[PDB]
Amino acid sequence: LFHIALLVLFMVIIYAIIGLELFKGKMHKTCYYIGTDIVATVENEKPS
Amino acid sequence: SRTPNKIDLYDVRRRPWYIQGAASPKDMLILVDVSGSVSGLTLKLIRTSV
Amino acid sequence: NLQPKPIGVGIPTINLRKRRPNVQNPKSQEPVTLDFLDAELENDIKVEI
Amino acid sequence: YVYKDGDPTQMELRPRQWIHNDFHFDNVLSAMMSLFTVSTFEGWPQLLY
Amino acid sequence: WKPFETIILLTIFANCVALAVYLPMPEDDNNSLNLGLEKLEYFFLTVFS
Amino acid sequence: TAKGITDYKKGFSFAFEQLLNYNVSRANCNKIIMLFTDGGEERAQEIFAKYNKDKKVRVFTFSVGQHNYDRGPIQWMACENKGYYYEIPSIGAIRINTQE
Ligand SMILES: [Ca+2]
Repeated sequence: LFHIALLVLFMVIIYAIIGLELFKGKMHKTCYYIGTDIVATVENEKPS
Repeated sequence: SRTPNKIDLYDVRRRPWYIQGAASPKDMLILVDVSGSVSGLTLKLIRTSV
Repeated sequence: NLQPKPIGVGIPTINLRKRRPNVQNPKSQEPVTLDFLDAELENDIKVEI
Repeated sequence: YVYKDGDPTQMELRPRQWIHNDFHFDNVLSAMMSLFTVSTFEGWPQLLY
Repeated sequence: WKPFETIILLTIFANCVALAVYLPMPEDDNNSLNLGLEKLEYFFLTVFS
Repeated sequence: TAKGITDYKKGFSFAFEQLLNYNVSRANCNKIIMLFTDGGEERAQEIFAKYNKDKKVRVFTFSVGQHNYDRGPIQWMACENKGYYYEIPSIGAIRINTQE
């Protein structure tokens, strides 16, 4: 399985780097109630 | 309750007039467990009960 | 000297950064317990009285 | 009352309701749909709990 | 010969049954039974040493 | 801040001593001690024998939060002392058990 290990390892690395550049630091803004430091979200929703 | 957006959380039992005639005055002493196991959700609850 | 406003304790500190705008916290329930030696200027000849 | 972020000071009012789980074991056609989903490994821990 | 291979085996089995009855308590608490287990740990050790 | 072990013996010795000051100004009426805790493995039978052999003091034990610690000893303490037992798992449960 050595030859497949190499492949999978290099796949993750490549995608990891592409991911890096592509969306590095683009996920730091969320909706907030005005003035407060609380996150605004519906019921069964995850902060996004 | 819901016709404005402020909602009353008034309980008769809680009231001071109700309490003085409920019972006799008292020397209490709140004893709290602060061992490691309490830390967590439970520790949070105790500070609000006392 | 006694007044309708509740008797206050401490310097009031509320954090504006952590009050979400529409939830309605409790207002007050304390009794208005002003003392005679706090409604008037204290003497030693008034603590006797 | 419900408490946002478990804050004994920040609560909203909600009506009470008797709810039924979407996947149950009431009859044999229900328990079975439940088992198919537990067999696809999708959401089986919820059912388990 | 025959049972020293088995005595030691059951010893390595009882220690397993012991690592598992243990109860992890937070912030450093501890039930009186975990203490009993630590005490038994020394025996287990001297048998493997 | 919570850390360390749990000794239900130094907690009720300190409580009884506090209850017996009699130098200070006091209510001198109902004498009661209430403990907030989650689970207890020790009933502390010895402290209650002497400090309150005749049951002058009343003990109320509160078990709080969602947890697996044993509640039998705490219930026993409450029963022994003519107090009561109250659970509190939740914030909405605080308001009717701390007045009850
Ligand atoms: Ca404990």
